[PDB]
Amino acid sequence: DPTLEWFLSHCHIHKYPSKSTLIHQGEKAETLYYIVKGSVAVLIKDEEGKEMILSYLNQGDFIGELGLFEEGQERSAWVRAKTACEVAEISYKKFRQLIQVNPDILMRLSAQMARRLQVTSEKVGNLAFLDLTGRIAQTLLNLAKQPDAMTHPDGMQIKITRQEIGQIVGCSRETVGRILKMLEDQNLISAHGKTIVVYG
Amino acid sequence: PQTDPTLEWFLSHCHIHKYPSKSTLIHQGEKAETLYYIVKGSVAVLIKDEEGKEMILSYLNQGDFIGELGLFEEGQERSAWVRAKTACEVAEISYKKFRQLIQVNPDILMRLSAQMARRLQVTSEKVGNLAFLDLTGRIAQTLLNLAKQPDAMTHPDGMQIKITRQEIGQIVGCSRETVGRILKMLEDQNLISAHGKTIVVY
Ligand SMILES: Nc1ncnc2c1ncn2[C@@H]1O[C@@H]2COP(=O)(O)O[C@H]2[C@H]1O
Ligand SMILES: Nc1ncnc2c1ncn2[C@@H]1O[C@@H]2COP(=O)(O)O[C@H]2[C@H]1O
Ligand SMILES: Nc1ncnc2c1ncn2[C@@H]1O[C@@H]2COP(=O)(O)O[C@H]2[C@H]1O
Repeated sequence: DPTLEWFLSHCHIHKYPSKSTLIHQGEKAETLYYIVKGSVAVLIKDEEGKEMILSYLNQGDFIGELGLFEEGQERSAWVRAKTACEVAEISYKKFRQLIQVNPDILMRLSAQMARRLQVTSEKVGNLAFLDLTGRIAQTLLNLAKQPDAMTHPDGMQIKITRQEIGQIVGCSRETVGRILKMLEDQNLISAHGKTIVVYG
Repeated sequence: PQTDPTLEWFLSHCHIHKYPSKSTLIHQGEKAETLYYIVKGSVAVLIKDEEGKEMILSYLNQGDFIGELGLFEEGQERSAWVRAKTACEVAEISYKKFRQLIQVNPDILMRLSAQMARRLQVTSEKVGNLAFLDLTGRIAQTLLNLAKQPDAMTHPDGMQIKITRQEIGQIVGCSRETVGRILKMLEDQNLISAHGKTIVVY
């Protein structure tokens, strides 16, 4: 793909080990990012520093776009590396120059913003219409319907930690524990082992 | 003072239609094949649960593109209902013709994309409020947002606003009664005065 190679040729590309922070919320935004390899988590936090994952992003994804269209904006979220990453970066000023040469690069950025806005709106619906209990339930259902969920004699099976569920949903690992139990005891699931079994 | 030549050039390739107050301009699930633009008026963007309760995702106003999320990949559906809040003049262009404008002058894309940006900051802050803010703080914050805003008013004790307990409830996600309950107690902690659809934020 010649457009992405052209584009990458004006970026500078760096490695970020697993668990490092690429973008801090409140920081001034004057650069765009792009995932050559790996995956990051876009996350937000409350007062007690509890986190919610707005989105996993993966190779081929732009990051830090939101400040590109009016100056003086702050980073809106935390981006942390989920695996080891290679991350291309370019300034808003250079990027606006690439957009003039070949506006298709803006077209591919805007395609992702659109998708991201559909996906974030779906997540507002949930937080508005489901309570925490339901959101944990739904989350497990979703993991169990992913291509990588493996098969089980009595339903579907997935390996996730109370911790990833806590981040997906906005509560602690211990609160996840209490609620898995409540879920076990209404027979929605069976969480014997670090593996969970989901049903029907 | 708030139109310009790029817009007018854009607007002149559109069919510009007038919609009454309360008409829905876009239905969720519809094949997205057309871009809209609010030449005058304001709209609510809405989603629903299986039980037909409504959540207001956003208000949009004159200047604002609508119906843009299908633009970049074909075969998509509208992700939300968009409903006229006042009487509206709204422009429409097919995606295919709009892709063509973007080649003529990419600046049209930069204006749309700016707006998608601001939309995702706002929807992301909303995701934060619903996950982390309590109901009463969410209402407190909504009142503050309406009050800080033109369409708001002026008053001896602050700004004053017009909004029923139901639209409130649709913005924060709670019933009308609960809104009424929380408004009262917000009255008691000296934060507002509330006479029906009309509120004085201090
Ligand atoms: N709802 C979301 N989904 C995916 N990515 C997001 C979302 N909200 C913010 N981001 C990304 O995280 C970045 C944080 O820095 P910026 O706001 O500059 O740019 C932001 C977007 O790239
Ligand atoms: N979170 C949001 N904030 C503002 N506008 C939105 C949001 N989600 C959807 N929309 C608008 O609602 C429109 C519904 O149809 P589209 O998905 O074609 O285009 C959508 C966007 O313009
Ligand atoms: N838990 C909830 N989540 C989201 N929206 C709600 C909830 N309860 C009520 N609403 C919506 O917000 C509206 C506020 O006024 P009503 O109670 O008339 O109708 C309400 C619903 O349409």
